[PDB]
Amino acid sequence: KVFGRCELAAAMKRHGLDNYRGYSLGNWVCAAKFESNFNTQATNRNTDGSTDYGILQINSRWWCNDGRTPGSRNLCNIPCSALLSSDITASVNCAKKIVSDGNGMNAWVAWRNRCKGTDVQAWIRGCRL
Ligand SMILES: [Cl-]
Repeated sequence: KVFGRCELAAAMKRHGLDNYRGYSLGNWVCAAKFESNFNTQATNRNTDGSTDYGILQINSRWWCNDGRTPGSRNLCNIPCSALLSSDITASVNCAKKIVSDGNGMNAWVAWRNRCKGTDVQAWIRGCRL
């Protein structure tokens, strides 16, 4: 599924991401835009052999099991394919674990390079929330 901007904002708000660990809703929408272009089915292979999955590009090296990243962890206790669903619940639940782990949203390279320090509230402007 390819989400619209306000559609995704409202879905993330319902799942408890607004102000989660101090990150306003606009941060999460901005990260999803530049990680996946709002597409739940996005996948990208990394040079180390791991793969990033879903709307928030969650990495198989640490967070999910895809059966092809030897010596990796599965900290969210989920198959990586669950992160490609049109239902974002699994991606949101796993993202909450990631952002709590010490480095905050810096875990997402696109957020660090394209959202951090910008007017992120623009990503939710005009949406009925
Ligand atoms: Cl980047």
